[PDB]
Amino acid sequence: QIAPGQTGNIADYNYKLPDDFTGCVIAWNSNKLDSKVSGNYNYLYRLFR
Amino acid sequence: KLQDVVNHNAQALNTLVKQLSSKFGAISSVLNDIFSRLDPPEAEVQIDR
Repeated sequence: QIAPGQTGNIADYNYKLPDDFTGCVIAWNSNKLDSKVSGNYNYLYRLFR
Repeated sequence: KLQDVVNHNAQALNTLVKQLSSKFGAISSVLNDIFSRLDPPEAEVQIDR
């Protein structure tokens, strides 16, 4: 969903890239330090702006 | 010839104004639809065409 110019809840409400963006994107899942049996609720997001 | 010159000029102007409606194999023939109905990164090619 996150991309230069793409619309969405994160784009409209969180870190949004500009139309003319140059760089590289790296993605990977790290359950080593993010998996909590009770829930790793500290990773928060905003959905009302 | 006096009629011919004026007729040629009128025909040239009419052709020039008529060729505006051509889409040139693009999404639409007006700028607002291109700018509002598509992502700008992939609308740049259409507007440039």
